[PDB]
This record gives sequence, C-alpha cells and structure tokens, in this order.
Amino acid sequence: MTRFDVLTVGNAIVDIISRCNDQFLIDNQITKAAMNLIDAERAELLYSRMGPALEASGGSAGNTAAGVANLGGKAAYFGNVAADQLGDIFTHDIRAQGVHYQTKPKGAFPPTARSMIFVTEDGERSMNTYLGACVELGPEDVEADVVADAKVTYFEGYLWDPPRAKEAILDCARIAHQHGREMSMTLSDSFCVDRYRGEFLDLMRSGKVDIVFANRQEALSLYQTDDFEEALNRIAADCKIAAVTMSENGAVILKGRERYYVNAIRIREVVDTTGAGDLFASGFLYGYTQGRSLEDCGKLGCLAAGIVIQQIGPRPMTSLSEAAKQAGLI
Amino acid sequence: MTRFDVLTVGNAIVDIISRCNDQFLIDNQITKAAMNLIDAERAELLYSRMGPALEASGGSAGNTAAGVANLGGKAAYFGNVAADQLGDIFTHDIRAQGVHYQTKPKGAFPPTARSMIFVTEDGERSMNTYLGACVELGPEDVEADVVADAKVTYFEGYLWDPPRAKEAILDCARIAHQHGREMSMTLSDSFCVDRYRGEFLDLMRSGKVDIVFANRQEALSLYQTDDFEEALNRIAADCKIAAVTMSENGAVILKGRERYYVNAIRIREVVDTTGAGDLFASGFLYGYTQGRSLEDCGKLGCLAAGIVIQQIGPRPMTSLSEAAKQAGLI
Ligand SMILES: Nc1ncnc2c1ncn2[C@@H]1O[C@H](CO)[C@@H](O)[C@H]1O
Ligand SMILES: Nc1ncnc2c1ncn2[C@@H]1O[C@H](CO)[C@@H](O)[C@H]1O
Ligand SMILES: [Br-]
Ligand SMILES: [K+]
Ligand SMILES: [K+]
Repeated sequence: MTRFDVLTVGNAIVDIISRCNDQFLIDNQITKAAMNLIDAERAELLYSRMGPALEASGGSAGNTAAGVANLGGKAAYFGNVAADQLGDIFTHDIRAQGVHYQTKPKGAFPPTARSMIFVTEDGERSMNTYLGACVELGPEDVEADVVADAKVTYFEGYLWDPPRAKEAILDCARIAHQHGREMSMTLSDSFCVDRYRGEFLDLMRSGKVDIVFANRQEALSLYQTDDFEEALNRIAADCKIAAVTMSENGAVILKGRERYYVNAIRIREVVDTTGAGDLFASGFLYGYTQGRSLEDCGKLGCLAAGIVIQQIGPRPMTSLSEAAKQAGLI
Repeated sequence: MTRFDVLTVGNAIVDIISRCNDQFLIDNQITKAAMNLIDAERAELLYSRMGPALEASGGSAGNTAAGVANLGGKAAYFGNVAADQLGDIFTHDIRAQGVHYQTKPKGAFPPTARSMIFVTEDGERSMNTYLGACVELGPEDVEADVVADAKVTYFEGYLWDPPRAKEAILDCARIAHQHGREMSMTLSDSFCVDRYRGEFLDLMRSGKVDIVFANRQEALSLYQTDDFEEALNRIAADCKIAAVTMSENGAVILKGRERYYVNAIRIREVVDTTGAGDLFASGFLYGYTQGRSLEDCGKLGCLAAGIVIQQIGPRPMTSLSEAAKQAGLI
C-alpha cells in the first residue's frame, strides 16, 4: 500500500487565456506554439495589449497531477506559489481536484507565476510565462515522505529554467530510486530541449529518469534531426520507456525494441490545444500505475489528451474516469 | 456627438465559476438561480467546498458595459475594486474591451469583490457574492463629465445593498437629467427587489429612472403578484419604458400602451445562463442609443443574450457586432 500513484513537480502557474489572430503573434514577436519566457516588464507590456481574458490554474505538471486525480488515481504535487490571490487560486484548484499539495509560499514577492496564453484560430496555443515565485522552488520543498510513498515521480523539463529546482529534482530521483520507485520527465517544449539538451540526455543516460514523455518536435530537437525514425531509435536507446506523442497521428510507446502505436481519438473540434501533452501524461501514468499494458497506457493518454483539447483551459472540466468507462478502457 | 452611448454603474466583481450537482445547492443552503450575499467567513467556507474553478470578470453592469462596447457602442463604467490582483484582472478586462473605466481603488482592503457562481446541469446559475471593495463606492466616484456626456446612464438594483452607492446614483440621476440624458436601471434579482421594493418603485414613479429592465421573476416580485399580466400593466404605468425578459419565451417591451413582443433565438444547448439579462440590456441599450425602434432594440437584446448563454462566462468571447450584421440587425 503506497499513498500516491503519481507525484508531479513543476512550475506552479495560473493561466491567463485569450484568443488572438495570427498577426498578433507576429506583431509582438511571440514564437507560435512555444513557451516564451518573459520578465516582469514584458508581462505588463503584453498584458496591456491582450484582450479580455479568462483565468484558470495551469502549470504543466500541475495539470498532469489534476488529470491523474480526475481519472481516479492518487496524486501529489510540489510547486511554489506566492502568498497572493493567484497563489490562493492555484492552491484551491489543485487541492479541490483531490491532489495532495502542501508546498508553503515563502512570501508575496515574487508574485505567483502567470502565463498569458494566446489561442489562434487553428487552436494552437502560444504561452508567455513570467516565472515569479517559481524561481524559489528548491530542495527545501521536497517532501521526502511523499517521494518515498509515490509509485512514480514525474517532473517538467521546464524546471531547468528556474535556478534551484533541478537540485530538488536530483533529491527526488535519489529518494525515489532508494525506495524502488520510478522517475519520469517530460521534455516540455522544443526550445526548452534546445536550452538543456545535454542535461536532459544525461538525466536519461544516468538512469535518473526511467520514463520519458516527448512530442514529435521535442524528440527532433533532442537529437537535432529532421528524421523522426532516427529520433525514435535514439530515444529508445536513451531511456527505459519513451512515450512519444504525434498530435492527430496519436502516439507511440517504446520499450527497448518494443513499439506500441496508438491512434488519436475522434474529436468534435480543436478548441484549444493547451494541456494536450500534460493530459496524455495523466492518462499514461494513471494506466501505468494501475498495472495496465503499455498500449492501454497509450490509449488512456490519447483519451485524456483528446478530451482536453476540445475545451478552453488546461484541466478537463468533465469526468475522465467516466469517459474512460464509456470508451471501454476502464 | 456625445462621448458615450452608455455609462453603466455597478458592483465590480470577479466571478469564480464551477459546475455542481443539484444536491450541492441544497446541502449548502444556496438559493438556486439567485444572488446570495455572503460575508468573508462564508466566502471562505463555500470556496473550501467548491470544485476546481474558472475566473472571469463579472459584475452585472460591468458585463452590460462590455457588451455595448463589443457591439460597437461607446461605453463607460463606474465600479470600485481593490488594489489587488483580482482588481487588476477586473480593470484589465473591462478596459481591454474598450470601456472607459477610471474608478481608482482606495486601498487593498477590503479586497476586490468576488462571486462564486455554481452552474447546475440545467444551465441555471446560483451566485454567492462577497461585496468586498464594492462597499466603498460612493458619490466621490461619480465622474460628472462622463454622466453629462452619456446618452444613457444604467445602473444595478444590486447597488442598494452596499451602503453609499445609492447616493452616487442619485447624483448621476441629477446630472443625467440636467443634461437631457436618460437614466435606466435593472431590477437585478427577485430577492433584491424584495429588499428594496418601495425604493425601486419610488425611483420609477419620481422619474429618476426612465427605462427599467426586469425579468419575469423580478416583475412578479415588484408587485408581489403571481399574475404576470398584472405585473406588465403595472410596470408600464410606473416607468416610461419597461423591457421585460421571459427567458426562452423571449421579451416584451412596453411604452405607455404600446407593447412589442420579441422572440428568443433558438439554442443548441444552454451552457450557462450567467449574464443573460446583462447582455439583453447591452443589446437593447446599444439599439436604443443608435435610434433603433423598440422592437429592434428587443431583437438586439435577445441576440446578445442568446449568444452569452451558449458559453461559460458572463461576457461573450465572440463578436456581437459580427453576429448582429449576420442577423441583419446591423
Ligand atoms: N515555464 C513553464 N513551466 C511549466 N508550465 C508552463 C510554463 N509555461 C506555461 N506552462 C503551462 O503549460 C500548460 C500547458 O501545457 C499551461 O497550463 C501553462 O500553465
Ligand atoms: N451583488 C451583485 N451585484 C452586481 N453584480 C453581481 C452581484 N452578484 C453577482 N453579480 C454578477 O452578476 C453577473 C450575472 O448577471 C455575474 O457576472 C456576477 O459577477
Ligand atoms: Br494580491
Ligand atoms: K484545452
Ligand atoms: K454565460
């Protein structure tokens, strides 16, 4: 009996969401489909140009934890907010979903991280993130008992941007593996991969990470190739299990020489791709920690991801457990 | 030419929105379909029981102002927030829509008003509102030049709950009428009417209010009758123009002995009724200040209301002017 199926660790962020036309991205030099890091001044400037918006709790790993809880798994989260209204919102939403969240704010400045996410007509999302209080996440925020009691500890590639978060993750890896648990990461973003390519490969090759999540763009970036088949062969050689998503083309799960291809679900419309990779990870890890086959893990992931992209906001507002039952997956 | 078509005045509120089951309202003694006023302690309690939520700028008059601007009219707004993150969200969203909004916060405490809005499976909304900084709105917040330069000044019945807002409205009425402008009010909520019945009737009978908006429930409450036909006859006798909404049954506009019935638009599915009345007022007032017939004002009102109820959140995220053009209302 273990307390948690999945612990996730990431940048605790509230999303500020608006729809824009494609010229808006060009005029403001926002890299489309990417996570664009911004300072406080740029955040104010961008906000001043943004239309009326919606707010929703975000953070890649936060979304993944919420998804696992939604499906019926037991989840926990480490991430740092400020003692402010945005932080109170973040804390409420993740705990309300049934995720264990106990990371204490350190003060009111820097303020809670926020990401201005612009959704274009094609449903693509372009994020503009001020890290704020996320820069204060460190080893002191590792709840050692929680890591020890979680089947899988999953973390964001994005954690390599703030200065001390990587130290916390190294502590997590040691505790997890001392207790026979598994470590997982997502490559997060192709530009994130570009920034930390050598470090990410070292995490995988040293065995600090057991299960890796990537999309097509991240996998291509990791090996700096345009050959997707090369990327798949290389990622399989670098980690024990790789789960590679391919948008409308579904996903492929690799283990050694094993490959399991899974189809994307049928969708009404792509409203907002925000959270797709996050929720794929939720589905996958839920299945993984329930002892499901790798293909069925992929199927659960594709289900969760296809659901999230048909709504505004990064965390499904409907029951994923009910959808899984109806899809005949649980 | 006047600077503004519509000035609105109301409680500046950020909405915190979640879906709930029918049992949740009963268990928490929340009056369904109503605005339930709550103190700080109850706000904390209710939030602790609320699921993961979405935040969006609200406030009945705020929504109406935003709707006028969306349609292409020139709008302004008076309402008091705190110097906090919620207040900064509110200020951003209304100004981003192109509404003139210059009410300065008086400090961080009390904090910005928020309303926990619970949406049931039928799409009905039940609001639970902590007024916070709204209690500070007073005569000092009247921008006299704006009232003087606005074709219509419209305000909430809800303004009778905070202590000094009514004094601001009486100042508005004097300035508006001295400058040959018109005053309008919404009855807001049937329990609000029950609280201020005598005062609302006096506003109308004294001629401080020229145009009144009501739904069926509010009209029935105003005259404490269950005879809707009596309520229509009475409201017509009490104000120069009455616009009375009847949910799926459309609307009726009254002027003296004239009655103009308008059909509601036919809906796929009612997602969330939040903002329906507010946006009916936006369409009506936009039409009115453009010199349109009372029937066409009612038509524009129903168009805007039908749009807002098919989305989560109180302010339409799509173009109302484009919708009106397609409808030949222009
Ligand atoms: N730098 C970042 N680190 C972690 N998550 C982020 C970052 N920027 C944006 N996000 C989150 O990514 C989510 C979608 O994958 C959004 O909900 C958003 O909050
Ligand atoms: N007491 C109140 N005064 C004014 N507006 C309110 C009040 N309570 C809730 N609202 C707003 O009513 C809107 C729906 O008509 C919501 O957007 C909500 O913000
Ligand atoms: Br704050
Ligand atoms: K989404
Ligand atoms: K709505």
